[PDB]
Amino acid sequence: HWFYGISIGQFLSCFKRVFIKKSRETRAARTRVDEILWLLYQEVYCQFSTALDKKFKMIMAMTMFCLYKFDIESEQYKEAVLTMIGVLSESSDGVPKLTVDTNNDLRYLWDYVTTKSYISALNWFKNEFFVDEWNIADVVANSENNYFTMASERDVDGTFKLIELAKASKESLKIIPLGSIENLNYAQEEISKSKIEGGWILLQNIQMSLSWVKTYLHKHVEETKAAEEHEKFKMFMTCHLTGDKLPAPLLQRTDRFVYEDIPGILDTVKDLWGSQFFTGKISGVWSVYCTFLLSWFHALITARTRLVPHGFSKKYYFNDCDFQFASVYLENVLATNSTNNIPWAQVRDHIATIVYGGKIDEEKDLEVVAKLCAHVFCGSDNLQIVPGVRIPQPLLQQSEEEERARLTAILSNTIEPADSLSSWLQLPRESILNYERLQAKEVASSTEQLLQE
Amino acid sequence: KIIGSGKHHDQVSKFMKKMFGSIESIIFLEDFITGVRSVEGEVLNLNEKIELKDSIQAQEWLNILDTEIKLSVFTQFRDCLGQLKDGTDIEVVVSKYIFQAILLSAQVMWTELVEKCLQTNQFSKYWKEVDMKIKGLLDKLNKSSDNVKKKIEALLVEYLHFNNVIGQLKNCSTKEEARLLWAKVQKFYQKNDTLDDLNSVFISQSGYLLQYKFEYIGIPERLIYTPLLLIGFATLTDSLHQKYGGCFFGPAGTGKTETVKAFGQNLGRVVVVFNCDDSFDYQVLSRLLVGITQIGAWGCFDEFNRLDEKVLSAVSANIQQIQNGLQVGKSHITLLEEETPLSPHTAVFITLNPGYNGRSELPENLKKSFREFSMKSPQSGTIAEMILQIMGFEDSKSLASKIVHFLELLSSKCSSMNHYHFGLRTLKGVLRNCSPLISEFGEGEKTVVESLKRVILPSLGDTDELVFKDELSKIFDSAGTPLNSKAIVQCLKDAGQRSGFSMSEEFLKKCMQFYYMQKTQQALILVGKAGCGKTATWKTVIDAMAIFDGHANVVYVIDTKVLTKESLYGSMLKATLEWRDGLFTSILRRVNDDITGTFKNSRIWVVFDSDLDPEYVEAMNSVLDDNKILTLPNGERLPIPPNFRILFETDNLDHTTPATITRCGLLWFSTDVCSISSKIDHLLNKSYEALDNKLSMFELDKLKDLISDSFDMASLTNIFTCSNDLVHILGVRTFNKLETAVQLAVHLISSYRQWFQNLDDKSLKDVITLLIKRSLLYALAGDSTGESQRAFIQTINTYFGHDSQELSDYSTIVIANDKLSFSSFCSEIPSVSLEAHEVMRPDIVIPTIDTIKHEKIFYDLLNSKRGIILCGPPGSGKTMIMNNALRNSSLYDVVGINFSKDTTTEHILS
Ligand SMILES: Nc1ncnc2c1ncn2[C@@H]1O[C@H](COP(=O)(O)OP(=O)(O)OP(=O)(O)O)[C@@H](O)[C@H]1O
Ligand SMILES: Nc1ncnc2c1ncn2[C@@H]1O[C@H](COP(=O)(O)OP(=O)(O)O)[C@@H](O)[C@H]1O
Ligand SMILES: [Mg+2]
Repeated sequence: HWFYGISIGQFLSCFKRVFIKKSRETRAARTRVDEILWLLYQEVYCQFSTALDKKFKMIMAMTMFCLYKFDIESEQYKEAVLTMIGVLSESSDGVPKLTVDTNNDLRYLWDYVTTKSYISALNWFKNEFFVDEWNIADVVANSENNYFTMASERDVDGTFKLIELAKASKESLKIIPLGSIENLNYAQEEISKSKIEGGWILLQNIQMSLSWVKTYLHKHVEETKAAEEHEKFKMFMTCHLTGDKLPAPLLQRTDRFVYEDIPGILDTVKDLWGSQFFTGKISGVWSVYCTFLLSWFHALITARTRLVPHGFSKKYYFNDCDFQFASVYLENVLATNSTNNIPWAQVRDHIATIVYGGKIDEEKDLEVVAKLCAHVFCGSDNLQIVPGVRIPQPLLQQSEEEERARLTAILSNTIEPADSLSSWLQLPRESILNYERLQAKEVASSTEQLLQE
Repeated sequence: KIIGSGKHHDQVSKFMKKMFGSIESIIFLEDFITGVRSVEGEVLNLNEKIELKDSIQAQEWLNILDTEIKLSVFTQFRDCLGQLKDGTDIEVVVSKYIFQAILLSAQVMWTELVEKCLQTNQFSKYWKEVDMKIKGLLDKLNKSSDNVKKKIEALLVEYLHFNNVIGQLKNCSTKEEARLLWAKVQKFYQKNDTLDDLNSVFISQSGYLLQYKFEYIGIPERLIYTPLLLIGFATLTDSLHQKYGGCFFGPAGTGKTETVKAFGQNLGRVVVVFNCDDSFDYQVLSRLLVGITQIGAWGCFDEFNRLDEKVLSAVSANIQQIQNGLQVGKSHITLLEEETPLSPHTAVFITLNPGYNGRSELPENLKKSFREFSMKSPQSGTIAEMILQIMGFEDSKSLASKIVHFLELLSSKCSSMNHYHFGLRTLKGVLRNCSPLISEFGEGEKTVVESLKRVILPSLGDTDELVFKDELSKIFDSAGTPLNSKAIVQCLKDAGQRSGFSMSEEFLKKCMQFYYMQKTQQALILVGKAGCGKTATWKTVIDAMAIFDGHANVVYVIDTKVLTKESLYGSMLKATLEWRDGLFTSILRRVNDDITGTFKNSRIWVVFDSDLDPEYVEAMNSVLDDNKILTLPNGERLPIPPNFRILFETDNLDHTTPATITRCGLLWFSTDVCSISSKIDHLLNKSYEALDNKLSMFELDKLKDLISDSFDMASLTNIFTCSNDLVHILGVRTFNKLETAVQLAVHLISSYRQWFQNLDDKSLKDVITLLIKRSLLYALAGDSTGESQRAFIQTINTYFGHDSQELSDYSTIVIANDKLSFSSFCSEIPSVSLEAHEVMRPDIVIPTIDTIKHEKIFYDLLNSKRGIILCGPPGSGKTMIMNNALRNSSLYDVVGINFSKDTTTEHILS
C-alpha cells in the first residue's frame, strides 16, 4: 500500500529508542542480548503499528510474534503454531501437535480457535506483546517531528479527536480546509504565519488538492527544515487510505498514522442528534421527529455499510451530503403537506431511491436500502427501530422543546448490546461469524505468505 | 468574421448553429429579420421584425434577437394554450405553432385537467379523451408532410406519456397511492397573476420547483417516457434544488447525456454538451465555461471520465469554482485568470462512462458538490408497450408482454452462443423491422410474428430453430404466412440454375432469409465456416433481385483486414494538411457525387469479405446506427443512400462487439447449403463451360457424358467417409477438397483430348476412370503421410468398380506418338551421373521415384490453374521439387518470396 512506506532512518531511530528508553525492567530474559531483542520487537510494534490499519496491525502482530517465537521457543512450539495458523486459514486443516502441560498459552489459543472466536484469537498475539498500543497522544508527544498525516477510510474522520487532543495540548488547533483557490491562498498564508506564531494547524482532505500539494506543499515541507528552528508548531494532514496516491518523499518526510475508530450505532445516533439542533430548529414538532428518525436511519445505514459483502455488496460511503439532502426533503414534505403523517409512503420511496439509493448500482443493495427505509419510516404511534427502543409519536399540544428533550432522554436511556450488529441490524449472527472467519482467513493467509517469503 | 460581417449581416447565419445550438439559420427579409429556423427545419416567426441598418453592430441586433426569439416562443405558447383551452382539436393547432409551444401548452393543460380529475377521482373519461386525441394524432401522422411528421411523432411520444400516467393513476386503489404517483410525475404549472411573462411557467416534481426558460429548442429527438427516465428527472431536480451539480454514471449506451438533454428540453433549455476525449482542447473548454457562466445555460460534460490527468484536474478546478459560486450565491467568480459575472441559472452536469478498471467516479474536489446517480437500461416491458403504442398496434400491452416473455423464454431455452443476444437491443431491432412491414400486413400479432421470424430466426442455429418454431406456436396463438413467395422463389431458382448452383431446400431457405432480411436491414453480416456458401448465397440473391426488379447491381468486394485503416477509410497528411479519400470513402463519394452513371436506379453493395474486428467497425459505427452517415475524422460527412448496403462476410464473431451484432442483420449458416453431390455437379459444370470454348461439340458431349457416368455418388460416398479416417496434416474438410478433385480430374481428362478420337470406348473409359482415381487420391489423401496414401489407394481400388483399370502408387498414363494405345506404366526408376564440379548447384537433384511422383503431381496441379501448398518438415525437399518441376519447363518463372515472423503485404508487391 502507498501509505505503509518505511525507511531505514525511522527503523534506526526506533532501535535507538530501545536503548534511549530506560523503561520498567521487563521480563528476565537471561542474557542481555535476548532482553534487547525483546525490547526491539516491542518498540517496533509499538511505533510502526500506528501507521497501519486494523487488518495490517493484526498481521504485523501475528507475524512478529511468529518471528520471535520461532527462535525463543522449541520446535514443538514452532510446528504447533505453524499448523495453528494453517487451521486459522481456510486453506489447510488439521490438529496441532499439542504437548500437554508444556505450551499452556497455546492451549488457551486452541480453546479460542475451536470456539470459532476469531477476533479474540487474533487479539491473542497483540496481548502477548504486553504493550499498550500508542494512541495519538503518545505519537504526537513522543515523536520529535512537526508534521503528521492522519489517514483513514472515507467513513470516519478523526478531526474531532485531533481537536480534543490539541485543546488539551498546549493551544489552539486551527482547521484549514482546502478547496477553491481562495482556500489554497488562505491555507498558504495561514501556514506561513503559523510556522512563526506556532499554533497547531490542520489541513483537512489533502487529496482534493493533490496537484497543489505536489507543487506547493511538497517542496515547502522538504525545504522548511528551519521550521523546527521556528516556533514549536505542528502541521497536521488528513488523508484517505482509498484516496489518490500521495507523493512518496512528502509522506516519508512526515510522520504517518491511520485513525481506526468506528463509533457504535448508538454513539453515531447521539452525535448526529446532538449536531442537528446546534444549527437551530427550522420547523415544528414533526420536523424534529422526522429528523430524529432520519438520524437513526443514517446511523443504521452507515453501520451496515461497514460490513461487506454482508449487508451491502460494496462499501457505499454514505457521507453527510445524503443526510443533508434527506433532511431538506423531509422539511419540504412536512412544510407543503399537513401535520398528519399520510405522506410517509412517499418519504420512503424518495429517500430509499433518490437520495440514498442513487449511488447504488446493484438491485440487491437497493432492496436492502428499501427494506431499511420501510422498517424505519412506516410506524403507527409506536416504532421499534431496534429491539431495545420504542419511539412514541409526538404529543397533542406539540411542545417542540419537550419533544427534543424526550428524544434525547430515550436515546440516553438505552444502551447498545454487544451483539448489536446482529440484533440492531437485520442481518443474522451467522453472517457476522462468516464475515469474521473471512477476515481471519485473510490475516492468516497474508501472514503465512510473509513468513514463507 | 462576424465583426467584419457588420455590413452584409448574412454571414452570422453560418455561426448561428454554433452560438445558439438549436437554430441553424436566420430567415431574412429584404431589410428585416423575418424569423429563425432550426436544424430540423422549422420557421419560428418573430412577432416584431428587427430593422437592420448598415451602421448597427452585429452584437446589438444579435442581442435584441436573443430576447426576441424567447418572447416569440412565449407568445406562441400563450396563443396555443389559449386556443386549446377553448376546446379545439390538436390536429388543427399542430399546423399553426412550433413544436415547443404546442408541447408546453399540451403539458400545462394536461396537468390542469388531471389535477381536478385526481381531486374528483374520475379518470376513465379523461383517459378516453386522451386516447381519442392520440388516435387522431396517429391517423394524422400518415397524412403528414416531411416537416410536420417529426412534430407529430414528438407529440405522440408526449401524449402517450400522458395516457400512461392517467392509466396508472386510474389503476391506483387508494387516493394516497394516486398522490404518491402524482408526486413523481413531472407536473407543469403557470402563474396567471404574475408579471415578467417569461417566468410565468414553472415545473413541479416531488415538490421542487424549476423555472421554464423559454429558449427555442426546435423539434428534438424526444425520448420515450419510462419510469426510469422520470427517476432521472427527479434526481436531477433534487440536485438542482440544492444548487448541487448533476452527475450520472452507468454503462455506456444507457442514454445519460440524452437523459440530461431531455431534462433540459422539458425545462425549455438547450444543453451545451462538451464532448470529452475527442482531442478536446482545454482553452476552448475554458472559453465555453465562461460563456456558460455568463449566459446561464446548462453545461453537460459527456463522457467526462476520459480526460488527460492535467486537463482533468484543471477542468475539475474550474467546475468546482463554478459550483462553489452557485452554492454560495456569490457573483463574479474568478476563473480564466479573470473575474466574470455568474448568472444564478447556470448548472453543470457530468456523465461518467465505465473505464477499464470497472467503475469510474468523480475527482475528489467535485465529490462534495455533485450528487451522483446510477443509470440503468430501462425495463423491457414498459418501453416495449410504449413503442407498440407509438405504432398503431392494438392490444399493445398484451403484445408487448408476449414479446418480452417470448424473448426471455428463448434466452432460457435456446443453447448458449456468442452472438445470441435477446436483450433490450434485440427487442428494439425487432420493433424497428416490424415498423416498415405495416404497409404489407396490418398492425396485428402476425406482423410481430413475421418480424420475429425475419430478425431472430436467421441468427439462430440449427438445433434452436425447432425451439423457436414451437415456442412461437405456443406463445403467439396465430402463426402467419409470408407473401411475395412464388415470384421471388422462381426468380431465385432461375438465377441459381443459371449459375449452376443447386436449389436445395437449405440453400433456398438461406437465400429467402437473406432476401427478406435485406428488404429492411442496411448492414448485413453472414457468418458460417469456410465453404458454407455465404458468397454463393448473397450472389444468388443479388442476381435474383436484379432479374426481378430490373435494378442494376454494383458490387465492391473489399477485404478489410488486408487494408490498414488509413487505406480503407482515409489518410490525412498531418505534416502537409491534405486528406486522402481511401477506399470506402472513394466508392461512397462515387455514389453520392456522380449522377451520370446508373447510381439512382441501381443497388450498391459493399461486401467486406474478410474477418471483422472492433477497431475497423468503430470507424463506421455511425453508418450502422440510425444516423446512416459516415463520419470521417476530418472532411465531409458522407450520407449513405438507401441503395448503399454494407455486407459482412465472415466465419466467426468471437471479437465483434454485441452492439455491432445487434445493429446489423445477422444471418448464421449452421450447415453447408449443398450436399457433396451438388457441389461436385456445380464444379463439373463450371469446368465443362470452361472447356467449351476450346473444344468441338460431339467430342465434348461424349467426354462430359463419360466423366459424369464414370463416377457415381454411391461408390464415392464411402470414399469421402473413409477420407476422414485418414490423418490429415493441415486438415481441411472434404467439402473443400471437392474443388481440387474435380478441377484436377477435368484438367487431366482434357489434357489428352488428342488421343481420344482414335481410342476404343473401353480403353477410353479406363483412361477416364484412372485419371479420376488419381485426382481423387491426390485431392482427398494428397496431404497424408505416404503410407496412409497407399491405404487410401487400396480404399479407392475397393470402392470403385472391379473392372476399371486399378490405380497403383505410380500408375501413370505415358503416351507415345507412334502407338495408339494408352499404355499405362509405372516405376520407371531412371538413372543419372554427374561430374564432381556439379555436386552443389541450386538446381541439381537426384531423380528418385518419390521425386518424380511429387514433380508430376505438382505440375498437374499447376496446370490445373490452382494454387498449391507444400506442407512438410524442414529439409524434406518442397523447394527442390518445385524448382525441379519448373526448371524443366519453359512456361513458368519462379519468384521466391521468403515469409518471416512479419512480412507486410507490400513486401509481396515489392
Ligand atoms: N447451391 C449450391 N449448389 C452446389 N454447389 C454450391 C452451392 N452453393 C455453393 N456451392 C459450392 O460451394 C462453394 C462455396 O463458395 P463460397 O465462396 O460461397 O463459400 P463461403 O462459405 O462463403 O466461403 P469463403 O469464406 O471461402 O468465401 C461454391 O464455390 C460452390 O462450389
Ligand atoms: N532426391 C534428392 N536429390 C538431391 N538432393 C536431395 C534429394 N532429396 C533431398 N535432398 C536434399 O534435401 C534438401 C532440401 O532442401 P530444400 O528444398 O531447401 O528444403 P525445403 O524444401 O524444406 O525448403 C536439399 O538441400 C537437398 O540437397
Ligand atoms: Mg465467400
